[PDB]
Amino acid sequence: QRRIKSVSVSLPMLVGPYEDVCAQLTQTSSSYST
Amino acid sequence: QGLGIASLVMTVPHMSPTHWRCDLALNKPWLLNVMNNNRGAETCLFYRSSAQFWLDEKQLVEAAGQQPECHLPFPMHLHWRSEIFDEITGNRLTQEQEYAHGSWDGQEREFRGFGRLIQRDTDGFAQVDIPTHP
Repeated sequence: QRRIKSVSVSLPMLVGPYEDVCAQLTQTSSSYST
Repeated sequence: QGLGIASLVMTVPHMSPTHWRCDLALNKPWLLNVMNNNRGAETCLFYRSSAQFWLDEKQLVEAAGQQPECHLPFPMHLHWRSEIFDEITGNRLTQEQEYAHGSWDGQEREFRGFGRLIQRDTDGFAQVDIPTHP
């Protein structure tokens, strides 16, 4: 069997010590599921 | 800047930009720099970072697309050029010391010299037709 557990992601950019890191993400679909 | 002594540096992690330098000096101190005789001699001692030299040799041979590997990793600041002057006629001469393949002892930690030296000069004149040829 094969299936997704979880995930994370990141960017290297030194935005500044606490500056506005801001984005959004979603799967459009995991077309195969179940 | 390749001063051969530490220039000043900081970050203030408050705003998004943070870094500054502060200025200090243009030379490594206490090098003889000049001498004279009261007969009117001078020595315009000029002196340059061998590490700057390495970045230059690197940069220029990478402009030659070659893989660079100076066997001297190790910093020191070295004499480089001088002027001399005609005390009465105002003619003068340039002399230049130049070098490549910096080397260091990978076991004894010792300056292993330069593999190649390059040496150059010119007289120069107040003029009136005579061209100098370096």
